[PDB]
Amino acid sequence: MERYENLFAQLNDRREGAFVPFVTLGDPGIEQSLKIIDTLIDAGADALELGVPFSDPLADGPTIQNANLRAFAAGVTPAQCFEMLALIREKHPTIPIGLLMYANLVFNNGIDAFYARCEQVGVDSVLVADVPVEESAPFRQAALRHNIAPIFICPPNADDDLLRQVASYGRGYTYLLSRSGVTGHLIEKLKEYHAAPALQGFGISSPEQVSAAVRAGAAGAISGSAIVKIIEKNLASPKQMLAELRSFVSAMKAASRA
Amino acid sequence: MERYENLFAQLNDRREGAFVPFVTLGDPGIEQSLKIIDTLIDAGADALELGVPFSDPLADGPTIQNANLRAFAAGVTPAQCFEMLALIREKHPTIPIGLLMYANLVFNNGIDAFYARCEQVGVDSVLVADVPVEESAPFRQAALRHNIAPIFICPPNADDDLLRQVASYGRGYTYLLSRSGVTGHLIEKLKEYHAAPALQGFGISSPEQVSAAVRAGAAGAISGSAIVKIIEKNLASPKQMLAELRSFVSAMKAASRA
Amino acid sequence: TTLLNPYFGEFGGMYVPQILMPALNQLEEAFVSAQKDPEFQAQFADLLKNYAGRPTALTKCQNITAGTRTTLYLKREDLLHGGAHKTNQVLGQALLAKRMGKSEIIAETGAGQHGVASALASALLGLKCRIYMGAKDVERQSPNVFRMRLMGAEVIPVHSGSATLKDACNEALRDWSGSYETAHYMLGTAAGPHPYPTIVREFQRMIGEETKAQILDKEGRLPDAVIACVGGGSNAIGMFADFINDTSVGLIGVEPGGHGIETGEHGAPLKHGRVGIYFGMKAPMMQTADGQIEESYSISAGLDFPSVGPQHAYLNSIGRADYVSITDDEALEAFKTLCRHEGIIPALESSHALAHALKMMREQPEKEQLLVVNLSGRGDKDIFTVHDILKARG
Amino acid sequence: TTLLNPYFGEFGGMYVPQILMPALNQLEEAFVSAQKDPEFQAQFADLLKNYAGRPTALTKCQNITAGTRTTLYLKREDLLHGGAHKTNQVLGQALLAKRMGKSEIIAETGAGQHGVASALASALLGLKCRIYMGAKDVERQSPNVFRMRLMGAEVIPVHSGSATLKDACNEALRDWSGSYETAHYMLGTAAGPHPYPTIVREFQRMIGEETKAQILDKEGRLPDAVIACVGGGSNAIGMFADFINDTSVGLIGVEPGGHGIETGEHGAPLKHGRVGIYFGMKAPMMQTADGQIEESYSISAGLDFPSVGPQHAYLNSIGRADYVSITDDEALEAFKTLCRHEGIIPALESSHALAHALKMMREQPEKEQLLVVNLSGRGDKDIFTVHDILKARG
Ligand SMILES: O=P(O)(O)OCCNS(=O)(=O)c1ccc(OC(F)(F)F)cc1
Ligand SMILES: O=P(O)(O)OCCNS(=O)(=O)c1ccc(OC(F)(F)F)cc1
Ligand SMILES: *Cc1c(COP(=O)(O)O)cnc(C)c1O
Ligand SMILES: *Cc1c(COP(=O)(O)O)cnc(C)c1O
Ligand code: NA
Ligand code: NA
Repeated sequence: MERYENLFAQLNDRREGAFVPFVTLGDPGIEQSLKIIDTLIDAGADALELGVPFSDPLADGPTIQNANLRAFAAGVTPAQCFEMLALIREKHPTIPIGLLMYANLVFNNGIDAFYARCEQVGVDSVLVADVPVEESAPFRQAALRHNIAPIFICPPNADDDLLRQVASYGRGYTYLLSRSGVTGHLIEKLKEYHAAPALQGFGISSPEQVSAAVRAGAAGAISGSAIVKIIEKNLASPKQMLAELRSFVSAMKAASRA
Repeated sequence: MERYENLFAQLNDRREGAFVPFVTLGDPGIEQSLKIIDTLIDAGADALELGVPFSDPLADGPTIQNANLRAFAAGVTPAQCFEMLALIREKHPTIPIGLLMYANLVFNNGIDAFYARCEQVGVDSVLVADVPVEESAPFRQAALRHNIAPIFICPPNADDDLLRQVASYGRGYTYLLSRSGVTGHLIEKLKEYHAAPALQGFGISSPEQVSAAVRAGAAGAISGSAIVKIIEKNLASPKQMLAELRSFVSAMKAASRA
Repeated sequence: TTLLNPYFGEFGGMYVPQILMPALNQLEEAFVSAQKDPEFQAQFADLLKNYAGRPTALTKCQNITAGTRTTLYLKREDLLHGGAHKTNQVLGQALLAKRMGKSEIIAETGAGQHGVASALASALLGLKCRIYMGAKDVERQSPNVFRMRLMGAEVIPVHSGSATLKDACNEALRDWSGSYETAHYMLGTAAGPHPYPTIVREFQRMIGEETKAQILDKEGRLPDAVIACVGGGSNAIGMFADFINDTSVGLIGVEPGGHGIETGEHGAPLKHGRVGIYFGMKAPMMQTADGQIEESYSISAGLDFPSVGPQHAYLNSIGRADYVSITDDEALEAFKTLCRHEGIIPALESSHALAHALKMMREQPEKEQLLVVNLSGRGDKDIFTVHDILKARG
Repeated sequence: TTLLNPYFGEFGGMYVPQILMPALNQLEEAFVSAQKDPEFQAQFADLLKNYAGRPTALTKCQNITAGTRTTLYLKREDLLHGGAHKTNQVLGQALLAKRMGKSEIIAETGAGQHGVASALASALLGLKCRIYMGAKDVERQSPNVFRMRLMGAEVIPVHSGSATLKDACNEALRDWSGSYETAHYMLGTAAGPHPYPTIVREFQRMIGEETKAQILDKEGRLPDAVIACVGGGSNAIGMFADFINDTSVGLIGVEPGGHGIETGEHGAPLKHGRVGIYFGMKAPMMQTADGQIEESYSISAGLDFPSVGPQHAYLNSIGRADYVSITDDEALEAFKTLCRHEGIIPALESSHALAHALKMMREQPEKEQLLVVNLSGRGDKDIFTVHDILKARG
């Protein structure tokens, strides 16, 4: 949580939005993934959203689906992901790190044990994709006990009741869905209820979309498939992959500045 | 009818039984069949039982079933059978000739027309295998109108009622079944009811069986499969086929003499 | 003599070798006795209800008749245990066999459906079942052959003749003509020598009886016509029977037209064959000019019987029932239509009946008519056949 | 909040992305309304009776229990339209979809049985049906795929993940999470996020209700135990439901043991799996030590669901119901036994239930017991599978 607070405070003083890229840990391999992440940060990423390879990402589109597939093909496990996370935090002490998880991987060895592990490696937030606010109690409680920000999703059709819940239960940032489906007004209400700063996600793949998000009042934007697409398109060229990632991220981040 | 009467009268004067072989007309071919028949007669056959190739001989065993198959393979038709019959009668004026038919071939172009054709070529009797006494009326009537003897089958389980019917309706000879199934006391009762002389059939394949039949009071015996077996066993040797047929028939006929 | 009339007008009779007459007389007597025996009727009703699943539904098909004045119902024999109407009569015949003190069953089968029905009834009632089937059908109906053996029945291939149904029919008789003392010949359709045409009709008449009660309950009146396919005639006569005396009810039998009557490749002996004497009866049949028995062709193996039940030939002669034909393509179209519009996969045999009903509806869409089609069986077994065709046609 | 409890003890819940909650809430509300609507109940009853063929028979199997003190009855869901119990609930769900004003149906399927059921219900009720199926199952279930298309349903292969049922389950959700406004997700078993476990049980409870009335009529008392196979849990909970409050009636669920529990190749998550959160619910499941979801193995594709309905996990926890497992070989033996002794070909799925009943009988032949086995489906579809095995074994 603290890292997000500091980040948003610093960005606000510069009148700029945050650009948060998403990538699957271990895709296409442990070593290359670590290089990809360092590149994203050196390119301008304000924060990171990192997925742990899961056998059934029912909230992700084809692009992300294959990202997990490549990660599994590399033998990447949750344990190895936490080792990567520890190292990433050791290299970058201030960048907020959020995980994109699926319930079973959190519940597996105990919900409390999972959040305790997140705190130990330096994770800042956790978004459990298949846990709606209605079932969030044990997850958000465990998160808060370990100084982890529980991230809630605010759908485009969210009603007043949901907005109030997301505003009171969420921390770090409020995930604002740009649409329905899977990966591939509300803002004013959230601020009125003192919700965590909003980051728009889903479908964000161009600089103009980042500028629009910030102009709409959002604190920033999240982009995943656009990032992952660059990875699967340059699998045969690791060096070219990083070069293209740096170019895309720098362009997206530039669009968030005032 | 007349030919059977004369035959049985002549055989009785010599205190001997009749030996009647059966063969399928046109098996294995028209020409060879005619030679086979002339051989059977020259060998001692007192009368003949001749089958007209039918698509479904449900009263015949494997041996006879294949006889019809070979006949059909030769393109033998009912019309060709009647031409063969005419010639056989032209060569042998006194030997009784009986046909083994299936109802459809008799009913096909008219029952009356069929018996009229039999009379025209010189046939003496007709046994319709799938026509029981219960359905025999139109057949026996047409037969009698054309001086053809209608042959009835007397099963081994026949009751008094059946014996009386067979005795009054039959002519030429009474077909005495030695058993049930298909190709492959009663005598005293038949004589008591003045039935046509009895000829035992089915399973007759040895000289001792012919002697036994006559000794039992029967006027003779009929043998088919035993004859047909000699044909299918010597298909590749037409000359040897006739030689073996002559030997078998002469042995069977000898057994009927006093 | 006999207890019941062996003839329906000029058709029918008992044209079997003399040796088999005692077997037929015994069977007729046992049947007559059974029909007056409350205990037999109770046992038969028990099996039909609790084992076979009777009564079967009478389904109103509103989707397929949209835009027309036709109201169509389908008698669901496809929901009967076994997937076809054959089950009704094999259960009855199995009981008759036991009534006569027999513990063995002899049966013939072409497509294999009757073989499967005989096998299941025999397994249920503790009878030793032996089935004759043409070699051409054995290799062409591997699934049904395995079903028969799974149920403990002995399957015996027949290579004689054309190695088909008619050939199996003969081999079965040959066997029975020498073992009728302990074995009963379970004939598979409303044909053959008396008393089979009568027995099969009576053991299938619950189809029509149920249909009458169901249609009266649902529509308050009798159908304008009941329609059924005709291979040998059992499901049709089963539907027709109880309506024969209801003069206002039309009876329509549908024979397979194959590639078209004019092509000569069909299975419609009643309207396009010639009367002959075969399989123990006098009836219309597929035969050459010389009188040799031929085979009936149809995309549906189940409608391959080269002849037809004598009561149908009789009902036709007096004008009480009308018979028509439906081609392979018309049956295929009906099959596809029922699948997509009612979610029911009909047997290709039954599809011939449905096809004619669809024609009655489509040719005169403004004609008010209440029709019942006897859906004699389900078509899961015809999936591959229909598939290969649609494929071979692009 | 919700109208009904989403949990059965600790099991169940609504673990789906936030975007899908409105769809679940809408569905729950429509279901609750429908259950109190006489018109809805009348329409559902009409379809079940006149289209599906309910009520199904309750068959007493006297042959298989000879020499023992066991009396066995089989609830004949194999006689239901479609050949399996699945038809009951798909009809109910199709009606719910129409009640909510939706004209499109989304479904997932592994063995293809649920896909076929969804397709037939959709064709009958005029709904546009689209079905997701794992590519591995598509090429392995060609027959069912053709049946689905014949009925107008669109079949979409899934190559993601292991390309099986679980993979199809995810793809279906992804689609619905962006079209629930005009499309209803017809889940195929008594599992998944609330209210599906509840809805499916209620749309399958006529199995148990009929069984109770039938057994009371025939035996004058309740069964000592009702036995059913458990893949996802729908046919089992359908049989169990009406007996839950009858404390004297044992409830036995049978999971597939595959090659044997100790081999690790099985499909028994309830008794040998580990509780996890997947497919929108908290329930026992097949998963790795790390929490990755695995596949369930069984000779019967229909029992391949890697998890189990939450109400079953709950009934087990409180001791109201007992769950056991049956191996491939035990199921195969039961399959062969029913075929030869009762003339009924059971689905390999159902054969697991029968196998356990046979064990209860055989292990204690002098124990007086009245048992009912839910014969969830027919096994004509399993003929080849059983054949290839018997062959590969000589
Ligand atoms: O650019 P895109 O469209 O690929 O979006 C990025 C996806 N990565 S992510 O961490 O934001 C993300 C976050 C929450 C998700 O599921 C939930 F909404 F159901 F909760 C799915 C993806
Ligand atoms: O020696 P076999 O056993 O082959 O018997 C010879 C067969 N030829 S036949 O003309 O006598 C003959 C005569 C009548 C037949 O059928 C019927 F009894 F049903 F009427 C069958 C064969
Ligand atoms: C056997 C069969 C038929 C044909 O026989 P009939 O005796 O003419 O009824 C028709 N439909 C089905 C489904 C069949 O199995
Ligand atoms: C689908 C199926 C099953 C398994 O599903 P449940 O939801 O566990 O009932 C069992 N039996 C048959 C015949 C099936 O088709
Ligand atoms: Na016919
Ligand atoms: Na399971």
